Amino acid sequence: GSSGSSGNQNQTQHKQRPQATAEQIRLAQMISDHNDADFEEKVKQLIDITGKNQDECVIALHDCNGDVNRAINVLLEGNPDTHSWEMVGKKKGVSGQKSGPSSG
Repeated sequence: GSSGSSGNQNQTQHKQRPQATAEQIRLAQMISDHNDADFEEKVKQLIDITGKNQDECVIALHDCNGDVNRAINVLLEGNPDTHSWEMVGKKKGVSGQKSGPSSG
């Protein structure tokens, strides 16, 4: 019903921690716009090297700054479950999931 709406929890057993479910999709979707051959070639290198979700590779690479190596260092492992460090931690949204409530 479009009045109460009270589920339990929207989480898919695959990845832990937030910022790696919907955002990502949008992230890669947003990062896609701004891309270059250089970074691209690197991204591929990350996949070929590691082989992690491209999107993630694109994020990792970027997150790093644009270093396949640096990325790998992160991709391989990453932050040791850190509370807050690097990057701005803020939430945003226009409504909810990208696409859905449009018409019908």
